[PDB]
Formats: sequence, C-alpha cells, structure tokens
Amino acid sequence: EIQVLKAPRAVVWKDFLGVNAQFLWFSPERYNKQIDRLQDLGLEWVRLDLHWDRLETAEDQYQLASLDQLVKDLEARQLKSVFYLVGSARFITTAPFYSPFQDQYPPRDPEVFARRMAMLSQRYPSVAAWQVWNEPNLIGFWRPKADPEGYAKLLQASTIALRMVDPEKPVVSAGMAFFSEMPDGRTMFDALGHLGVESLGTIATYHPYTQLPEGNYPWNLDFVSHANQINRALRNAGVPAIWSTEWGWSAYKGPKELQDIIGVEGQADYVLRRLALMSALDYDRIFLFTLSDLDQRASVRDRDYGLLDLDANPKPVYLALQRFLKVTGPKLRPADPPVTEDLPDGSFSIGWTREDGRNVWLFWSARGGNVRLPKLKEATLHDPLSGKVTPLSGSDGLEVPVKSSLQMLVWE
Ligand SMILES: [Cl-]
Ligand SMILES: [Cl-]
Ligand SMILES: [Cl-]
Ligand code: NA
Repeated sequence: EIQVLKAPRAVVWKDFLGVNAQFLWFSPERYNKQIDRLQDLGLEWVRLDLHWDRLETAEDQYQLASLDQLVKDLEARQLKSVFYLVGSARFITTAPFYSPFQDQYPPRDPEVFARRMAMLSQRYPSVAAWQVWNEPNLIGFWRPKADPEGYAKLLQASTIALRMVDPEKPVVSAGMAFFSEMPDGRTMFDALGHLGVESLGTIATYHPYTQLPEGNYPWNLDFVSHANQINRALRNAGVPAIWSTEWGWSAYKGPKELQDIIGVEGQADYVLRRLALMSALDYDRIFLFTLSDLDQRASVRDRDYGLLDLDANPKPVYLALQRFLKVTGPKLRPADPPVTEDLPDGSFSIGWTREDGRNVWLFWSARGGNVRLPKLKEATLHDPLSGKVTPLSGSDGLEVPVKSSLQMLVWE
C-alpha cells in the first residue's frame, strides 16, 4: 500500500528538530565544537540527560561545577535546552542492598526528587524546559516492575515543585520507551490516563524505536498508523504538546544487540527516512538520538548513534541531513505530492512547499522502480545520501527513478 503523508502544520526546523546531547562526557573545547556543528545545521534545541546519583553523591552533597559551567556555555551559545533528571541518589533509592543497579529504582519519597528538580530549575533559570525521569515503562529505568501509580505521584510532586519555581516554564513528562508499552501488556499512556494524569498539563513524549524507518518488519510498516493513533489519543486527552524526545539508529558494527547492523550508511538512510515521516506527523518537536558518538563508558551499540564522530566531525548521517536541510530550506508548509502514474507499491510520498514557493516531494519505496509525473516538464532530483543532483526534463511528463532510500524532487 502507498502511504501519503501531509503534515498538520508548517515545520520550522530550528523550532522542530533538536538533538539529544551528552555534553558532560566531553571537555568544553570538544562540546563547543559539537555545538558549532549543530548550529551549522540551523538547529538550536538540545536535550541533556542528568543522573541524580552523579549530581548528589551523598545526601545534600553535590557535584555541580561542570553542570554550572555547561549551563553558562549553553546560554552563551544561545541554545534552547530541555534537561531531564533520572535515577535515584544512593541515600533515597528503593533498590535492595544487593542490587547492582542502585539508581534504576525509583525514590522512596517522590517529594525528595521533586525538591532536587526545583533546586536545579532555580539554579539554572536559562533552561527552557524540565523533564521528569525517563522511560518508566522500561525495567532499566524503573525496577523491579513498571508502576503507573508511582510514576504519577513522582510526576505530580515534580510538576508542583517546578511550577512553584517558575509557573510559566514547561514541565515535560518522561519520554516513554517505544509507544509506552509495558511488559504486563498495558501501556503507560493508558494507565496514566486512567489515573487522570492529563490534569497536570505536562508535555507528553515517547521514543518510538522500530527496526526499520517505517516499522519493525518489511511486511508490516505500521509506524505511521501507530504514531497517528497514539498522537490522536494524546490530543484527545488534552495534552499541551507532543514531543518525541529520543529516536534514531546506531552505526555500530556489532555484535548485534537488539538493533540489526546497518553501519554508517544505513544510519544516514534510516535517519533521513524517519525524519521525513516524523516531520509530517503530529509532533510539536522531536530530538534525534544523538549529537555525538560516545566513548567506552557507553555500551557498544550506544557508542555510535552520533551525527558526529568522537572528534566532533560529521559522519555520513550528518552530511546527508545537512544536504536534506539545504534542499528544504528552513521552513516547510504542508502541500500535496505531484500527480503520479505507476508510483510503485509500498511507496512513501510526502509533499511540502519551501520558502521560495517551490514544491518538495519526499519519496521512496522498498521495491525501487520508476514513476511517471505526467503534468511536469521540469524538476530537479536530489539524492541526499550521495549528493547527486539531476535536472529532469520532458516534453510530455517526467520519469523519475524511485529508490529504497529517500530522494527529494524540487518542482514548480
Ligand atoms: Cl549527570
Ligand atoms: Cl530495560
Ligand atoms: Cl503535478
Ligand atoms: Na514496502
């Protein structure tokens, strides 16, 4: 089946597309270079992970110097930042004494956590938004079992405390892993909705990782229909906004751990296809995982999600995204695809207009092939993975080659 998408509203990349960042893993010199590369894309939103057991190493004993300096740097570079705090400090963890995962258990008292998020927000008034925990539907962030009621109480205490510091500042709920599914078969969004958590007015967000850009398996590319369903449900619950705070693929060589091996070229291809989908769905903002490759402190797979390598230099995905954003320009308005004949089965098709008024068609199909555009005499085809630019012309319609990877047709 062909999947045509039309976005609900205009997209301004600087407002819409941010990146995750692990700036505290790096020297200031190195993270400022990563920031140079982010600004060269015309982007400014970053999402930073903070781990409570690294910030408060004993009760009321903190390690804030490097975060203090980072916040000043982010403000000086004019980035907009969302910070999330996750994990329990050792003095407050519900972990049993013998657990090797002390910070992966929730706090014994949600108010203690809430006070720390208020202290951070007070200390760092430049931060644009504050996010409460991460992926509480996943065992690795909330042991020993997912607990909707416990997360709801943590989110409520945190939302109250953050709003006391700054009643106007957004409060972002935890990014839910996947589409919020839990091991017990419920979904965290459904369970929190039954608890009335929409009454807190926090931003909703999830991390819809799928093996391929458009779904998990070639015979079931249901990303778009699944995202549409979740997003309509969140809208229907009255959420203020929907973000996706984490999505992406690793270029790692293996061994395979959950994600199939796709390499640097697969990373570039997949990120561009997924971006083309998510920017045409009902998200207010999304954050690619992640700005930089990571060293051996990260898992083998987690080392290679970067736009940038360890030296803060572009990987193929960065160069491809850069070519894509140069073709689109800074702002796209929803539009319709050109009229086609014989578009291949399984194609994806998305139309936009750029700031110069020209049309951009984003399209691909697993089966490749060709498509006829009967009503055009001129258009330019751009392959963002290779940099190839092809002027196409015909007296009676164009023929356009279709690839498994994204291409961009620009036409009047
Ligand atoms: Cl941290
Ligand atoms: Cl896990
Ligand atoms: Cl047309
Ligand atoms: Na297909």
